[PDB]
Amino acid sequence: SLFLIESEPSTGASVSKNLTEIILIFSNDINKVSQLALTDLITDSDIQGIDYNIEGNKVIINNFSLEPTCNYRLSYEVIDIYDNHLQGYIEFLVNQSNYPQIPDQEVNHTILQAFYWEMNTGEYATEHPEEANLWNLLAERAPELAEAGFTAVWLPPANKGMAGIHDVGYGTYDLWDLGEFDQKGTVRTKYGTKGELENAIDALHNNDIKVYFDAVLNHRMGADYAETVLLDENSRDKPGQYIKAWTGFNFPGRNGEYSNFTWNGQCFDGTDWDDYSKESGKYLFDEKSWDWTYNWDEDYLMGADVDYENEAVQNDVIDWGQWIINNIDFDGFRLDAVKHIDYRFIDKWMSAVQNSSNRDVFFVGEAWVEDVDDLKGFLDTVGNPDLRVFDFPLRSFFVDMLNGAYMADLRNAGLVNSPGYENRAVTFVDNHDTDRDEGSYTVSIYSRKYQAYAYILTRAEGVPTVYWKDYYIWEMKEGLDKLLTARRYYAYGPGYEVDNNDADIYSYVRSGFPDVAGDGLVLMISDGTSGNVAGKWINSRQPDTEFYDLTGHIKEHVTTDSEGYGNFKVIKSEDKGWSIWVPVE
Ligand SMILES: C[C@H]1O[C@H](O[C@H]2[C@H](O)[C@@H](O)[C@@H](O[C@@H]3C(CO)=C[C@H](N[C@H]4[C@H](O)[C@@H](O)[C@@H](O[C@H]5[C@H](O)[C@@H](O)[C@@H](O[C@@H]6C(CO)=C[C@H](N[C@H]7[C@H](O)[C@@H](O)[C@@H](O[C@H]8[C@H](O)[C@@H](O)[C@@H](O[C@H]9[C@H](O)[C@@H](O)[C@H](O)O[C@@H]9CO)O[C@@H]8CO)O[C@@H]7C)[C@H](O)[C@H]6O)O[C@@H]5CO)O[C@@H]4C)[C@H](O)[C@H]3O)O[C@@H]2CO)[C@H](O)[C@@H](O)[C@@H]1O
Ligand SMILES: C[C@H]1O[C@H](O[C@H]2[C@H](O)[C@@H](O)[C@@H](O[C@H]3[C@H](O)[C@@H](O)[C@H](O)O[C@@H]3CO)O[C@@H]2CO)[C@H](O)[C@@H](O)[C@@H]1N[C@H]1C=C(CO)[C@@H](O)[C@H](O)[C@H]1O
Ligand SMILES: OC[C@H]1O[C@H](O)[C@H](O)[C@@H](O)[C@@H]1O
Ligand SMILES: OC[C@H]1O[C@H](O)[C@H](O)[C@@H](O)[C@@H]1O
Ligand SMILES: [Ca+2]
Ligand SMILES: [Ca+2]
Ligand SMILES: [Ca+2]
Ligand SMILES: [Ca+2]
Ligand code: NA
Repeated sequence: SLFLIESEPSTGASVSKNLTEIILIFSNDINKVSQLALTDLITDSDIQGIDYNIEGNKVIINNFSLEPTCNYRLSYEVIDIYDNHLQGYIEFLVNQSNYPQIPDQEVNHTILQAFYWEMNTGEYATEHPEEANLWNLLAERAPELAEAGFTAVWLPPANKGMAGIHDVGYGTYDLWDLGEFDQKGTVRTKYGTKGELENAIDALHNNDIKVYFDAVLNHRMGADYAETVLLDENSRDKPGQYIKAWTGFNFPGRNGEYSNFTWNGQCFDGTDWDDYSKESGKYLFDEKSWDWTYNWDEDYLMGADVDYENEAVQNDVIDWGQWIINNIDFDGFRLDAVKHIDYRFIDKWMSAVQNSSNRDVFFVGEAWVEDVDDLKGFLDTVGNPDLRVFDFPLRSFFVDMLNGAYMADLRNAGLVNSPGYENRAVTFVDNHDTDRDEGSYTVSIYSRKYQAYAYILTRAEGVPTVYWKDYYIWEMKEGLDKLLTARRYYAYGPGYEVDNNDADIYSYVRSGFPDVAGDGLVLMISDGTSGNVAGKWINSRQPDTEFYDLTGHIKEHVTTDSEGYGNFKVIKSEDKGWSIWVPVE
């Protein structure tokens, strides 16, 4: 049978105006190109003078000059060497060549989460062998990340873990070992050596990208030795019994470099394992008490739980934080498991790290709380103005969207829409805990993920985060790059809600800056599935302005009236139900 196998560009692509040829690859050798047209779809004009050449089953089309922002269709009728006839087309959109000029200081911030759970395991190791040396890879990719519009990267925990080269990083053994010391069976971490990390940091900084460390302060695992420890009469399990606890940490590979501190049972509140009875439990050590947490009795999670009421422990961990920023040159932190760490300590540590340098250190906590009011309460309780948090509440709306949501409610969803707290939201769609292959803790955003990204990337509040697995592994880069273009160049000025959202369509307006030519956008997203194009009458805040859809989805322009209104459009499908309208000029 005669069909098109592939094309370069693929249908629906955004391409540079510098593109010189279109390649069509057919299933059979081609005898004739009967008909061929490259049509500018906005003006409905066929481009004169295009040429083609046949090479076996390939047709190469060239001799054209593409116009930035224009939507094109290449239509063909071919005849193969068996006399089969095939009529078809591809469509593509040309990138803008002259973008709005946003002052460097006002450019939007966007984070890349630069890892996932299964990196360099199983089939991912075979298919993406470059990920066997993540720090080297990030150094190699820094220019492309910067070009894409990322301004910060969140690294996986970069210190040594209990599982050595296999640890994703959360099995914290030694904070002071960044892949420098022979500990846990390896000198490097999963990601590389300390020197490779420092090379990555310097390469990322060379491209004006900030670097955040994933700090895991709650627990320690992989103790060097076990101790006999009496449990408190207040212990939930085995009160008043001796257990054998893995609480001895002396870091013999490191041999005291950077910090002479060593850990024993007096540095921990408790543990979940007794090596005598070989029984799990929740064991509180004699004379210890669980630290103050937002929710009652949430200090214990796993491992040997750090006692942040111990002053020597506090001092070492504060020293470590200061080291990471001032000596290792990080720009901020993700605080893992933040709700399980003494809130007094979190506040004191943050302020001590912030106060140690003139650099404005970024902090985001992972407080897995899906109710907005509960998450506001958490923030209120830690009381540190610099603490941002991941917007798990907003992500709950994306989970709703999987089988259909009431889309107008995106006006009010999430911490990012909570008055007084919007600027402390770090918005996201998935991460290494919500999108993993096995042993995920929730369902992933397996449908309508683009819509979710479009929503967080165009918003005037919050700092959005892109997940490496989505961008590089699930191969959503091509679509995400369009959204990142929107954010980098267009998503500026105040944000406005609209008055005609409904069950299936949410729209949103960024007016642009009054002193920047050509910025601003109209977002339309939908959870509809009827497969039709739908419109909404929206006030763009840009009178008498022509807009185009930078996603390539709608092959029309919208020209607003003297009051700024136009009929902006979106396709009602899962796959293509987002559009971002931006000025043509
Ligand atoms: C031979 C050997 O001998 C010695 O070794 C000894 C060791 O030294 C000892 O330390 C000890 O070791 C013990 C061992 C040994 O195997 C195991 C065990 N530890 C396991 C652990 O049990 C296991 O699970 C796993 O842990 C990893 C985890 O699975 C991964 O996912 C990852 O995690 C991290 C992380 C931890 O750092 C935290 C982050 N995310 C958390 C989040 O922070 C947290 O709050 C929670 O979220 C829940 C919400 O809190 C909850 O509310 C709910 O959410 C609801 C929401 O609130 C509502 O609003 C809404 O409506 O509903 C929501 C529902 O979704 O649910 C969420 C989700 O659950 O969890 C999330 C995930 C971070 O992002 C995560 O990625 O990493 C973990 C660590 O790798 O593995 C470890 C190892 C014991 O604890 C440990 O003590 O004993 C051995 C001897 O056996 C000697 O030392 C050695 O030298 C010798 O070789
Ligand atoms: C392309 C696709 O990639 C990712 O999807 C992953 C899931 O994250 C992962 O859990 C697994 O999904 C299974 C899921 O766990 C299970 O609950 C369900 O019953 O079956 C799923 C199929 O195996 O694997 C898929 C990858 O195969 C992203 O999370 C998805 O969002 C992403 N979809 C994108 C891409 C397209 C294609 O253009 C859009 O049509 C789609 O709406 C968009 O969300
Ligand atoms: O304090 C360090 C030492 O104390 C102990 O008694 C431990 O059993 C031993 O393994 C450890 O090296
Ligand atoms: O706030 C968290 C609560 O959990 C634990 O029970 C603590 O011991 C208690 O002091 C703390 O306030
Ligand atoms: Ca704790
Ligand atoms: Ca304590
Ligand atoms: Ca709906
Ligand atoms: Ca403007
Ligand atoms: Na504790």
